[PDB]
Amino acid sequence: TLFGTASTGTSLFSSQNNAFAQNKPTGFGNFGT
Amino acid sequence: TLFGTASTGTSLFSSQNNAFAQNKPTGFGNFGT
Amino acid sequence: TLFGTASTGTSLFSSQNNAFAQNKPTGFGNFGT
Amino acid sequence: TLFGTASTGTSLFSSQNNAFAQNKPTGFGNFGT
Amino acid sequence: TLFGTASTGTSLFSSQNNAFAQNKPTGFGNFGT
Amino acid sequence: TLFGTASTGTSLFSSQNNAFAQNKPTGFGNFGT
Amino acid sequence: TLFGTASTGTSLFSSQNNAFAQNKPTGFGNFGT
Amino acid sequence: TLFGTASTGTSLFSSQNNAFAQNKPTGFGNFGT
Amino acid sequence: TLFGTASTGTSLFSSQNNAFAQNKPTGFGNFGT
Amino acid sequence: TLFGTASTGTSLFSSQNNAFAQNKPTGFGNFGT
Amino acid sequence: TLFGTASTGTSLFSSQNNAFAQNKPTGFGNFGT
Repeated sequence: TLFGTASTGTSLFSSQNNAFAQNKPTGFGNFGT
Repeated sequence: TLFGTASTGTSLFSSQNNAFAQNKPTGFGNFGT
Repeated sequence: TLFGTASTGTSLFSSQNNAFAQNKPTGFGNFGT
Repeated sequence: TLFGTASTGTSLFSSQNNAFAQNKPTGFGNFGT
Repeated sequence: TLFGTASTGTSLFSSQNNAFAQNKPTGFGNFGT
Repeated sequence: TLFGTASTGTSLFSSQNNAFAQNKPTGFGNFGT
Repeated sequence: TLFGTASTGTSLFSSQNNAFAQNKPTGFGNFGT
Repeated sequence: TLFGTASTGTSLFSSQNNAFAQNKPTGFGNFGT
Repeated sequence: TLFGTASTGTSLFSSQNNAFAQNKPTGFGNFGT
Repeated sequence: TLFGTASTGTSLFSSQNNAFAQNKPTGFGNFGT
Repeated sequence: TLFGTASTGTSLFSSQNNAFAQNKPTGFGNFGT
């Protein structure tokens, strides 16, 4: 009754977001001007 | 009764978002101007 | 009663989003102006 | 009673979205202006 | 009744955000001008 | 006795190469394996 | 007796190469494996 | 007897190479594995 | 008898290389594994 | 008998290399593993 | 008989290398493992 094990490797500029219960997770937003 | 193990490798500029219960996950949004 | 193991390799600029229960997952959105 | 193992390789600019129960998954949306 | 163990490796400029109950987690926001 | 002003707009994955005297300019070459 | 002003705008992943005298300019080469 | 002014704007992951006399300028080369 | 003024703006992950006399300038080379 | 003034602005992770006489200038090389 | 004035602004993680006579200048090399 669980997620499990989620990994990443050798990744430049990288964001993971881990939860049991996420509401609206996001990838980056706003780079540059 | 679970997700399992989800991995990535050697990926530039990479975002994964892992949950048991996601609502509206997203990839990047807003780069540039 | 599970997903299994979903991986990626050697992928530039890459987002995966993993869940047991996704609602409206998305790929990138908004690059450029 | 499961998905199985779905992988990708050597793919530029690539998004996979993995779930047991997806509602409305999407590929990219909004690049350019 | 848990998440599990989610790790990352050898990742430049990287933010993970881990919770049992996230509301609106985010990746970076605002780089540049 | 000149080229003039050559511009591009809102173009994904784009290379222009500008010169007074080009010899063998090229577009991309080698993507994938 | 000149090139002029060559600009680009809002272009993802973009390389221009500007010279008075180019020999063999190139666009990208080698992405992936 | 000159190039002129060559600019770029709001471009993700971008390389320009400017010279009076270029020999073999290049765009990216080798991303991924 | 000159290049002129070559500028860039609001560009993520960007390399320009400027000279009066370039031999073999290059864009990135080797990201990932 | 000169280059001129070459500038950049608001650029994340950026390398310019300026000379009167360059031999083999380079952009990044080796990120990741 | 000179380069001129080459500047940069508001650039995260940035290396310029300036000379009258460069041999093999380089951008970063070796980040990660």
